[PDB]
Amino acid sequence: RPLTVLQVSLYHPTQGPVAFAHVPQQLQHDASRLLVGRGQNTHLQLQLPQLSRYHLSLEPYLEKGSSLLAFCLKVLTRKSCVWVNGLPLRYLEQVPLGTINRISFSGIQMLVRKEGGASLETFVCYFHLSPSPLI
Amino acid sequence: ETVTCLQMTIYHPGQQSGIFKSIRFSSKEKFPSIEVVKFGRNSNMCQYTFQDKQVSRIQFVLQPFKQFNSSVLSFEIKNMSKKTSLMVDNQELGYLNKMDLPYKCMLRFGEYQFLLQKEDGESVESFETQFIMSSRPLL
Ligand SMILES: C[C@@H](O)CC[C@@H](C)O
Repeated sequence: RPLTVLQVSLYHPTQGPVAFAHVPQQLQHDASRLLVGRGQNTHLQLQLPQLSRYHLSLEPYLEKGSSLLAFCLKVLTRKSCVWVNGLPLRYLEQVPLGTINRISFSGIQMLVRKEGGASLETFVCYFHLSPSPLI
Repeated sequence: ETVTCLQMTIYHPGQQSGIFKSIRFSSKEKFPSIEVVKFGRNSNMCQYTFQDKQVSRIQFVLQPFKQFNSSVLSFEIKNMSKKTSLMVDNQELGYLNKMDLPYKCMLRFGEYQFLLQKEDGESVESFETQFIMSSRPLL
């Protein structure tokens, strides 16, 4: 596997077509943080008025002794909490991602499945729009 | 509300040649706490740039965050350079290695010496940087 892959599934119970209208099929990202929110300057733009312009970020990094990228999810919104694997995170709090991640925020359900790959400079996300609940 | 300040005293043995010429000294600069502050050679990628071909286009970044059960602003530092290790006191950060910044610490990368001192403030939405000159080496 040349790149770490994040398989991302998204769900919203009532606003899918508008909320996900700008979600691409995939994004290949570098070693900078990946921004998620309703703003135009985000990498994953989700068009929900309850989101902040910058709502959360995914940061790739390396632990000492590791040959595989880790990912740190940090909350950027002041408005609400982001549940990550059972922990309700609030502004500027953060946790690392595991292999399967259940993330909910402002009605959006998001699953992130991480498959490790070799690159330490690049990763790719694939986005699936689920008609049915994920969590 | 008071604002957390990162006071960075910076030194380079060749600084008289203009290494820090784009840095404004002793002037606080305010950033949203959702910003990431980057240091490096490339002015399109970094808020703070050094006039130095030895400096990577992005050398390191400051990542503001909050510990659980804490009301103060912490900062990770992360090395972005593939070629140049970043020393935080005696801890060596390789490429994409990060760590929490102590309240007082010495940063070293190449010939650069930075003394970083964090002064907590009560604002959670903002923080400030401040740069201090040193005519003589810090280390
Ligand atoms: C005792 C517990 O309920 C609160 C502890 C403080 C440190 O947050």
